[PDB]
Amino acid sequence: PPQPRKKRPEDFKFGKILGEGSFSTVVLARELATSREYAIKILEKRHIIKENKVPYVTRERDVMSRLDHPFFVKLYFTFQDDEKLYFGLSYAKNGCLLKYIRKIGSFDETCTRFYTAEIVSALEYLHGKGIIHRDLKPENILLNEDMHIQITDFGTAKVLSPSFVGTAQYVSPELLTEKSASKSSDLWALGCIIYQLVAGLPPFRAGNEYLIFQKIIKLEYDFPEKFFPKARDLVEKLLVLDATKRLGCEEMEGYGPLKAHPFFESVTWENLHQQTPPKLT
Ligand SMILES: *CCC(=O)NCCNc1cc(NCCS)ncn1
Repeated sequence: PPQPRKKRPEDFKFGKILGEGSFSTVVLARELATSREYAIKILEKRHIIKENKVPYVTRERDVMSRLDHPFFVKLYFTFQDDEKLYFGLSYAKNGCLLKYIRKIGSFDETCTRFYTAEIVSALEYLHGKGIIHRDLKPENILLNEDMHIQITDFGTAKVLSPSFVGTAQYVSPELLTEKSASKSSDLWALGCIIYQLVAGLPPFRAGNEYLIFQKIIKLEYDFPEKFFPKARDLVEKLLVLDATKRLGCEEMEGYGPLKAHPFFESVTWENLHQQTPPKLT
């Protein structure tokens, strides 16, 4: 099998900086021959080698190549010169989910339901292929032109075959105690997102990381008075201190029961990406 010609920087007309990470820079670029917009992640090798992020960059590449699903950002090509690596990723036109959370204050019942469903749909794929995100957050969940989700950031994800702490607010308690992450770590992260979509804020917030960590292990959060009752129950079955008792985990017998939850009564899981996402309040 012959892969398309190995690309090079000159093949593009670079545009605005979409995002700036710690080890990389993401710039919108247009391919010259095709006139296609790709978001090229640009990483400096010398800075990668010194910071020991060689595994992290490799893992990000390997995972995003393997994913073949609409709710996940596609890696179209990899190329490099002397000092830099270039990652040809898809361009999420609308931006962060967090962006749209802040913009509208909080999602209503239909909007939450729909976008919750898409994350579940995508998680079932990711965990089905034996990968654990470990850093799932509204910032990582991106939205394309038609306003569907496209989950990104897989450098820190864990691939299973038979050591890292994520963003403080969406961290599961078993990471802070046992140093061992599972599929259900993401399902904890899922519950926080469901809460955040309804409340407008994640469940655990404080002045610093330590106090946030403190509240998580103690399970210190509570619901507003208007919080959707069927969404509340789902969160309750997802934000559990014991990872084996979390709705959706292997001990809770896969994703079937999670999808079955009353909160997803009207949702047709058939073809969500072909469906039309609700407008945001
Ligand atoms: C929340 C911050 C933000 O807006 N980041 C830029 C996201 N836009 C974007 C991302 C990508 N790929 C993500 C690779 S890390 N492509 C196109 N636009």
